[PDB]
Parts: sequence; structure tokens; C-alpha cells
Amino acid sequence: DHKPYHKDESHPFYRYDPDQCILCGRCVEACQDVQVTETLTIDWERKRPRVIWDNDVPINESSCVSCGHCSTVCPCNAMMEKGMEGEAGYLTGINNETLRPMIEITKGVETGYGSILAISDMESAMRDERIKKTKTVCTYCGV
Amino acid sequence: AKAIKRIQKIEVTEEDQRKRDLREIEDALIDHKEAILETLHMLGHMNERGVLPLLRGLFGQ
Ligand code: SF4
Ligand code: SF4
Repeated sequence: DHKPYHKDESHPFYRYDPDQCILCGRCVEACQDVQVTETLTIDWERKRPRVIWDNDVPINESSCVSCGHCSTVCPCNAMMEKGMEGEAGYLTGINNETLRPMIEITKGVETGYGSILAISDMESAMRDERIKKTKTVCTYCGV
Repeated sequence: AKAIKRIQKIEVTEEDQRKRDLREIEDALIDHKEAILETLHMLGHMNERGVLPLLRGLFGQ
């Protein structure tokens, strides 16, 4: 079921997809007790509880330190760094105007998750060809 | 102007014969220049639309 809230691309570094949010609160636990900035909260009193910023203020206007913990600790694409959007895979480049029907057609036809998930694992495996992950030490502060 | 039958073959060197054989390909390249540029454009479009990287990933992984 689609959540009645909009995606917040206000922040130049990360986005929030409410329709993909699973209210795990990993981001909320990180911002308050790990980063200890206390921007991220979840309004449970609402009909559809969602991850809020301050008093449901857009991320750019909010007290966001922009550390990026929330995106590190999120388990799915709900909290994601904007640098990956339409860049990670091969089929991800497709415009959302054509990719959204592409998804609806897939749901209608599919039988079980087992089969389509296996196909997705193949795109994920093909991703090793183009994406490289290299360990580095930050050239900013002496931390 | 006596009667003779011996024949002496000309010295087509290793690189000489090579340059003639290469010119053979270079001629068919010119003869099909039209289709060559057309295919290259099409191929550039396949990379443009991720078709080529999609296949590269497929074989690489
Ligand atoms: S970490 Fe991401 S997916 Fe999990 S509750 Fe927070 S916003 Fe939703
Ligand atoms: S980057 Fe922003 S949303 Fe993420 S933990 Fe830091 S202040 Fe909270």
C-alpha cells in the first residue's frame, strides 16, 4: 500500500522514500544515540507512521548535520544516498515514467517471489562488472 | 632469339605480400564504408542504451 507522503529530495546528499520505509527505526536509533544529533524521529500517532525530521520539517530546512548515518544504517532503499539513484544497476537508468508501468506489469504476471528474486540476483551479480569498492582513510580530519 | 623454357619468379617479400593482402581488406573497407559507419552508429547507440554494458556484465559475471 502506497504511503500518503512524498519523497524528500530537499537534502543534496540523501533522499527519503516513505513508500519504501519499513519503520524499522534503525535510522532513528542512529541519529539519536549514535550520531547524537537527535533530528530523526517516528510519528507513531499518525495513521501511517513515517520517519519525520524535527516536527515533520523538510530535510534541507531541518537540523540535519548531514553525517549520513541514517543511510548507512537503513536496511533498504528508503534512506538512500542520492549518488546511487539510477546509477547502481543496468535497468536502473530507465526513467521512472516508463519504469513504473514496467513494475506494474511484472507484479501482475509473476507467480512466486522465488523466481523473480532469482532473476534480480543475476542483475545484482552482473553489477560486479561495473561497480568497484575500494577501502580508504579519510583525508579530512585526524579521526 | 633461341629456344628457352626456364622461368624466374619475382621476389615478393614477406612484407610486400603482407601489404598487398592488407590493401585487400582496406579496399573492402572503402567499398563498404557506408555500412561500416552505419553499424558504428548503431553500436554507439547500443552502448548509449546500456545494451553493450548489459552484455559485458552478463559475460564478465
Ligand atoms: S532505517 Fe530507512 S527503512 Fe528503516 S525505518 Fe528508518 S527510514 Fe524506514
Ligand atoms: S545525516 Fe542527517 S538524518 Fe542522518 S543521522 Fe545525521 S542528522 Fe540525522
